[PDB]
Order: sequence, then C-alpha cells, then structure tokens
Amino acid sequence: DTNQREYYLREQMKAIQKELGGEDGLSDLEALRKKIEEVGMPEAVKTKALKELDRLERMQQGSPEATVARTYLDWLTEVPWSKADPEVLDINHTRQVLDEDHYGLKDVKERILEYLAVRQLTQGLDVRNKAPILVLVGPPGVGKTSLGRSIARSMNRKFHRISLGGVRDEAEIRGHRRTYIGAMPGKLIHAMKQVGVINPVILLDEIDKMSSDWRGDPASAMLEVLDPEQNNTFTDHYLDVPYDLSKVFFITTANTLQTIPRPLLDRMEVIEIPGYTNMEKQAIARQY
Amino acid sequence: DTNQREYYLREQMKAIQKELGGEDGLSDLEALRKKIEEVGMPEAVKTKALKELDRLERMQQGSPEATVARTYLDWLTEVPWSKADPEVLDINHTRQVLDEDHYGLKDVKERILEYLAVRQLTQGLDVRNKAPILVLVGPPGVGKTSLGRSIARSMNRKFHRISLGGVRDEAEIRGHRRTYIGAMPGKLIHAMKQVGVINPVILLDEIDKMSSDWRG
Amino acid sequence: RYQLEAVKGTSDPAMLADTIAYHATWTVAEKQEILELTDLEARLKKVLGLLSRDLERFELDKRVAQRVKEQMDTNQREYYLREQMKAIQKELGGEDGLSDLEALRKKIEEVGMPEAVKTKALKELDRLERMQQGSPEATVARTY
Amino acid sequence: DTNQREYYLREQMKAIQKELGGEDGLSDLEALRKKIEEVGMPEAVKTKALKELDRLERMQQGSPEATVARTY
Amino acid sequence: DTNQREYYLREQMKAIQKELGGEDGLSDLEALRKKIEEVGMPEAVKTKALKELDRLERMQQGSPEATVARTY
Amino acid sequence: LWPKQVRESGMEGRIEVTDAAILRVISEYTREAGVRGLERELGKIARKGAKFWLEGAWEGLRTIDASDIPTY
Ligand SMILES: Nc1ncnc2c1ncn2[C@@H]1O[C@H](COP(=O)(O)OP(=O)(O)O)[C@@H](O)[C@H]1O
Ligand SMILES: Nc1ncnc2c1ncn2[C@@H]1O[C@H](COP(=O)(O)OP(=O)(O)O)[C@@H](O)[C@H]1O
Repeated sequence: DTNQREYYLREQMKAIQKELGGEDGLSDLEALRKKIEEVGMPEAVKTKALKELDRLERMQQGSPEATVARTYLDWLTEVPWSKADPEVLDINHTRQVLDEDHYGLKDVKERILEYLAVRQLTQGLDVRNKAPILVLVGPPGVGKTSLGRSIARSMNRKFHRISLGGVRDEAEIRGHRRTYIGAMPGKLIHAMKQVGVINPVILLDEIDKMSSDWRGDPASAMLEVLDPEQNNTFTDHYLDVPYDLSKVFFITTANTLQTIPRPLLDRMEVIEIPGYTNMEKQAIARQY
Repeated sequence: DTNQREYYLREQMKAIQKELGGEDGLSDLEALRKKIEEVGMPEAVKTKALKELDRLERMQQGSPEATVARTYLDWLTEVPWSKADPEVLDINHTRQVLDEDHYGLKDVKERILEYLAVRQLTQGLDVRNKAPILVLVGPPGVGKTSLGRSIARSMNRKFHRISLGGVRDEAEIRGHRRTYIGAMPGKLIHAMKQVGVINPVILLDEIDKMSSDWRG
Repeated sequence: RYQLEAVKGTSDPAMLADTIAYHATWTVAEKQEILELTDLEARLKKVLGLLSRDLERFELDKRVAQRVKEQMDTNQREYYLREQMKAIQKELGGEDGLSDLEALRKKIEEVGMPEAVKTKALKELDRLERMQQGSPEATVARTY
Repeated sequence: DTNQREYYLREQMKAIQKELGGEDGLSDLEALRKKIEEVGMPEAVKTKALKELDRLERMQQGSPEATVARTY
Repeated sequence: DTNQREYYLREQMKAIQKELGGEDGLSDLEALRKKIEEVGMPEAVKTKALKELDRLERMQQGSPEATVARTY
Repeated sequence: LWPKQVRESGMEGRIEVTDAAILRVISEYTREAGVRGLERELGKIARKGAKFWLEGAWEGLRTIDASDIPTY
C-alpha cells in the first residue's frame, strides 16, 4: 500500500518535472543550443560537448548523470567563444586614463599603449591574434596588483583576478576528470566564466609562491595553459574540448626571479619594476 | 530451417531495438552495421558487443545502464580497428616536407627517416608488433611539442596532442573505469578517437612530470 | 458552495467582497488584510488576485492529477509490455550466458573439477536465472 | 507573474516532496535562499547562488553530487 | 509473475526482520538522540548534532562520506 | 620567426633587419638554450615599430641596423 502511494507521489513529481521541463528545458535549452551553434566553440571542438549533451539529454529526466554532464554542457555554453571586447580604440584617450590611475610606470604604460598599435595595424586582416602574457616582478609594496584594474580601465576591458601561487592542487589549474564526484574546471576557466569575452584581463596574483612537489603539480598544469601557441587548442582535465586561450590577455604578479620553474621563467614577457624614487613618492603622495 | 529461426530471432531483437532504443537501437540498425563495415570490430570485441546489444533495450522507459552501455558502444564504434592510413611511398617527398617545417634537427629527422624506411621494408609481420617509441629530452625552449604536429603532417597521419602536463590520480591519462557516469574528458584512447587511423603520430606534454598521487 | 447560492440577489460590492473574502483559500496573513481594509472596491480587487492565483492552482493541481493518472496507466502498461520484451531476450541471454558458460565449465569438469565453486555460482545462478530482468550480479557471476 | 508562478510551484513541489522524504532538504534551501534575498549579497554571487540552487533543486534525494551541493 | 511472487516472499522476510532488526535500527537512532540528550551538551552543540543527524537521515548509506559523518 | 611576427603585426613590408644586427640581438639581449624567448623580442620589435607608425606613417620600407636596436 505504501509502495502504491510512493508511486502516486512519483508521477506527481513527474507531472511537476514535465511542467518544469516545459520551462527551463525544451524550447529554453533549444534556444541556448541554437545560440551556442551561433557563438559556441567551433563544431570540431564542440564535438565532445555534443557527446556529453547527447547522453545527458538521452539519460532519464532528472538523472544525476544527466546533471553530471549537464554542468559540463552549461559550462561550455556560458564560457565565451569567438566573442570579444570592441577592438582597438584611440591611443590618445587611453593614455590619459593609464597615466591618471598610476604615476610613473613608464615601461608598463609603454607596453600597454603599444599593444594597441599592432591591434590598429592589423585592422581587417586575416592573421592570428595572440594577446601577450605579462609578468610583473618587484617588491610587494609596489602597486602591481592595482594594474589589474588600471589596464582594464585603460582598454575598457573586463577584468578578473585569481589568487594563484602558494597552492598545491594541479586539479585547481586544470580542473579534473568530470567523472570524479562533483566537478570543478580549472580556476582560470572559472575566472573567465563570468567574463564574456575571449580576451579578458586575468591577474595571476603572486604565482611565485606556486608550490609543487606532493599532489598534482598546479604549476606543471599551467604549462599547457600558458603555452604561447598551444593555448589555441587547450584541453584541461574537465573541458575535454581544445580551448582557444590565444586571445586572452594574461597578467601575472611575482616578487622575485629566483623561485620560478625554468619552463615558466623562460616563457614570460618579463617586465621589471625596481621601485619608485623618492621624488615619485612625494609626487604620488601629493596627488593620490 | 534452424538457421532461419536464428535469423528471425535476430531480426526480432533488431526490430525491438530500432523501435524503442532511441539513439541506441534504431541507431544500431542504421549505423552500427556500417560501423563495422567502415572501422571493423574484432570478433572477440564483437561477440561481446552482440551479447550486450540486446541488453540495453530499455530506452523511452529509461535506463542509465543503456546509456553507459551505449557510451561504451559508441566509443567502440569510432576508435580505429586495424584500419591504417595510406602508407607513404615517397620518403624523399617526406624529407622536403619535414625540411620545410623546421631547420636543423638532423638527428630526429634521420631517426624518423630510418623508422619509415624500416616500415617500408617490413617483409613479414615481425616489426609492426613493436611500435617505435621516442622520448625527447632537452631544454624546454627547443620546439619539441610542435614537432609532433610537423611529423604527423609529414606522415599524412592525423595528429592529436595529449595533456600530460599535469596528471595526478590513475586513469586521468588512461580510459577511466567503466560502470560510472560514462563521461571521459580525454585519454590515450581519446587520441585514437580523434584520429581514425590505427597508426597516428601522438605526442605528450612530457614524461618527467606526470603521475603524482596516493590512490593511483 | 452553499453560502454562495443563497445571497445572489444582492448586488452590493461590499457584500460580494465579503462572500469572496470569507472563503479564505490562503494564509491568515491575507485574512488580516480583508479584516482591516477601508476599501471595499479594492477588497474584491485584491481578492481577485488571490482567487485568480488560486484558480491557476485549481486548474494546475487538476492538470497535475490528470498528468499523474495518465502517466500512471502509461507507466504500468509500458512496465508490463517493456518488461516482457526484455525478460524474453534476457531469458535467451541468460541461457546463452552462464547457462552456456557453465556447460563449457562442465566440458572441462571431465577432470572431476570440484563443483562446490559451481554450487556457489548456482546459488547466484538459480536466483538470477529466475530474475529474467536486471540482476547485474548475473554479469559478475558470469565473469566469475 | 512568470517568476512568482515558478517560485510558488517550486515551493509547493519542494514542500510535498520533502514532506514525503527529508523535509529539511531543498525546502530548507528554498527558505534559506528566500532569506538571502532579503540579506542580498553582491549581484555577482546572487545569480550564482540562484543558478546553483536551481540545478540541485531537480535531482533525486541523497544524490552524491547533492551531498556536497547541499553543504555548499 | 513468479518473480513477483518471490518478491512478495522476500518482502515478507523483510517484514519479519524490520520488526526486530529494523526497529532495533530505529531504536539505535532513538538511543542516539537519547545520547545527545543525556550528555547535556550546550545549545550550540545540540543544534550542531541535530543538523548533523538531519543531513545523515536525508542521504542513504554505503558511501565514503557516510562513514566519516557517522564516526564523527 | 620574422615573417610570422611581421604577419602578426600586419605591417608587412615596412620593417627589415640586416644579418649583422641579429647577431648582436642574440649575443646581447637573450641568452637561452631555446628560441622561445627570441620570438617575444622579435614581436616587441614590430610592436614598437607599430607605435611609431600609428602616430607617423613613413613611405616604403625601413632597414634596421646594429646601431638602431636600442630605439626599438
Ligand atoms: N604610482 C602609484 N600610484 C598609485 N598608487 C600606487 C602607486 N604605486 C604604488 N601604489 C599603491 O601601492 C599599493 C601596492 O599594493 P599592491 O598593488 O597590492 O601590491 P602588489 O601588487 O605587490 O601585491 C597599492 O595601494 C597601490 O595603489
Ligand atoms: N629549428 C626550428 N625550426 C622551426 N621552429 C623552431 C625551431 N626551433 C624552435 N622552433 C620553434 O619553437 C617553438 C616551440 O614551441 P612548442 O613546441 O609549443 O613548445 P616547446 O618549445 O616547449 O617544445 C615553435 O614555435 C617552433 O616553431
């Protein structure tokens, strides 16, 4: 008798589940599907996502395994593909914005300004666009971290910062096999989830303290993520599809040049800040 | 007459599969027959395929076993099965193809040329059993990773790169154990899924820095 | 419905608001509003919102029951038909399975191999043999 | 209208489903998120919490993903 | 139908068991609450124990997290 | 590397370098076993040339000598 009622209750949830499917699912997931078919990863890349989409959809409605792949599909749909911020603008307007946020920093300002010169010279061409990586080395007192917002306001870009360094979990950088209980794509990908552009501003705060040895090496994982050309086809442990990380503009923060593994050290665009002068100190004290 | 009984029972089970097993059973009669026709299935791999083929006909009503079984079957459908690429006949042309991708590297170029010359002179199947294995050691600045793509393009063998940059638990590089969600984000076989050729050129991020866990 | 079909002869908006508000098909918090509202015109208006949402629930709950009852029959009928189709093939598979496997074992039992291991498998095999549906243990017993 | 209609349907279905099994489950979560509406966090994480609770408001009872999803 | 009949017999045996074994299991949880009562733990620890037994009762058994939760 | 960075900078046919300046470039700016750090410098050359071109465009092509390295 109890089994009868339980079964009566089940169809009750089903009727409710079917009603919900008519809302969150069905046409709603059809619209998202066609939308991703419009601005999602290429079809040859989307193939894995389609693999999971077919099984999770084929799985009985409400199946945890369906949700196990449903999170993967939703992550692929939410993460931007081939969508970017508006391209190169006038350098004269942005140089004042970069100058007013921070006094001095001539080398970093020159780097930021000249990054737009090539963007202007490659207007309408058919060449691969690769945003250079950035590393800032210097004492912790130097305002390297504020560059994450300063540069973003310089090019009106969207910015997010991930507190890397002093970490021992490769699976954090490259997520992990979606098969394991739950699921968490690598931090980078988590940072770029909310930024709806393929060229965000990402700030690797103090990656110098990166700790390896025991456990999957977070740093060794960032090798595939920070490869200058292989980031065009990037397959972390969670997102099996080759991610197009080429357009992403990277900024990394460091305090010295003697605690970094060699493959990381000889792959960055080195920018050094030896420290402000005392005249610069009194000027910045007076102004800001 | 008994053989026709067997055929009638087989067509009955195929009909039930086609009518009910959405994307499993009608996909069976439509494409799995041609699947063996295009990629092929070892009899040992096929006998068990047929043994489990009638077991996952529980779609519409719903069966995670049917889906995970179907994920396994779909993985079997596309992985190359004794289907080789058109073997290279002009190693001299490959020489120029490899010379137009890199400069120098006279050691690895000659190594690959020897490996192809032996394969072209394999009289009797006694060398194909031992797949040649190359490990590349040196500073990271040297172009080792793109060498995989260069060699594969010169071989006319489709290329796939596998992320060995960081691998901790076991089965993170090899195919994960079956029976579960049935979702595998890349693997050694995954490269085989990418390349429909039984003999591709596959490169890894590195070997010195890989497995590092307690469970596996 | 007895309190509605007795005072239908009066067209007082306040009286109709009282009739549609006394039948409290909601929480007592809403009943405080009608209890203390110096706006008979808004009385029926706010009651309209409650009864309209309640009417949505009225039809919605009826539809849920209709969906559950129709699904009940479909699930039952599907269960009977689908189970038979599978149990038929699974019955054949079971015979073609351990039943054929154990035969092969018997073929090599010509050496008088101890059948105690078989009898243990038979315990599993009698139970799963009777169960012509599911029984994943049958597969593990098959490999055993 | 649509938002309130789907919230009310979710609340009633959660109520019945958790009365039949584990009352202090997704009904507890829906009450808690109704509170977090009144004590609203930054908009960046408000939508994240809503999406997170919505996806786990449809799975079965005692799901292995739900074991950590409820605690998060 | 024979499978249904043996299911009938097995749930008969389950009835016999849950009469003695199952009620002992319920008596085990009832005695667990009696333990959390007798010790006289302060109010915060009371609420923590109540929430913990609430999260345990919602989920099923035979999971790695369940062992740690049970022991703790 | 030079054709690739020139194509990536879009200013094809506008900058050229002699065979003597490159010797100084490697012998004085980058000392690594590989050439991964060399592509970053060779693209910096084009990135700084583009800064001059954007403000003022010249005619024809520009040849870089060993004495013109510090400017770019
Ligand atoms: N030129 C400058 N203009 C404005 N603020 C500055 C300047 N130089 C340093 N600062 C300030 O110094 C501090 C440095 O802190 P932070 O950027 O977090 O350092 P780090 O990047 O080393 O962690 C910030 O408050 C920053 O605004
Ligand atoms: N002799 C060479 N010929 C061609 N490219 C070279 C040569 N030496 C180095 N390279 C370049 O080195 C780079 C290596 O990058 P990649 O293979 O991703 O990483 P890694 O340097 O760690 O192997 C490629 O851009 C490649 O073209």
